[PDB]
Amino acid sequence: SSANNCTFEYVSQPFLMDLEGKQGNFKNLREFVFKNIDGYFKIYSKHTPINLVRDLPQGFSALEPLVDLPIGINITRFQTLLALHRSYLTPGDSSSGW
Amino acid sequence: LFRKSNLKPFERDISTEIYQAGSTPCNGVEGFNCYFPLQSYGFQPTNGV
Repeated sequence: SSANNCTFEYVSQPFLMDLEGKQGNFKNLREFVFKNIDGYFKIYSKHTPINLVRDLPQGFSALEPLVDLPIGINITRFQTLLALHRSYLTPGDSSSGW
Repeated sequence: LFRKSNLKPFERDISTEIYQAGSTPCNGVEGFNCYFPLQSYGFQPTNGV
């Protein structure tokens, strides 16, 4: 909703989508750890399949680094991004209903 | 100019608001020692070393 006013860009575009909207027991778990040293924002990433449906599966795993960025900016807040819109069937609009 | 604290290494201070000197809430304006936050070097061409 605002202007670009940006300087940094790092994008890799192998394009495919396999969302497969389902209500079944969860078998896919992503995990991302975000931190920074000296300004070098480091983001470690991992993914794994599980079996449980509702709670968090308790076992043990490991995480590894996936990306680094020289952001050089003070960071205090963060908010996640969700995306969901329904067909014509839902009378509640995108912002309204889903 | 004269950021109220010290900096974290390798960071950019992108600010416009006027730094409060002399305890002055300023709307980007002057007052009792309310000096502009930015400063431009007065490098007169062919100056002293």
